[PDB]
Amino acid sequence: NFNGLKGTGVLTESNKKFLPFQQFGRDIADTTDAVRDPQTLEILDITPC
Amino acid sequence: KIYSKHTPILVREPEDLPQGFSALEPLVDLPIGINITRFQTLLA
Repeated sequence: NFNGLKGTGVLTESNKKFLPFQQFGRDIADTTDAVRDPQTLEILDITPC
Repeated sequence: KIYSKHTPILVREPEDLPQGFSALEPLVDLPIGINITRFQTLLA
């Protein structure tokens, strides 16, 4: 439950670099697949089970 | 938002507006609450 979004999957490390005014990343199907942890500000990645 | 391309070291005459597409990133985001219809940027 990342700042409001509910999902399910496995969290890993990604090399994408968010701009400072961005928090969520999308894909072709318009579903979130990358988030930034609110407390410590690294960038994670989301892939299903 | 205020998109700015403050590009220094321009090896070219000023002349006219520059050519070529130029991507800009925002450099300000603050909660005014209302929307702006005028301004005045002081020139030193």
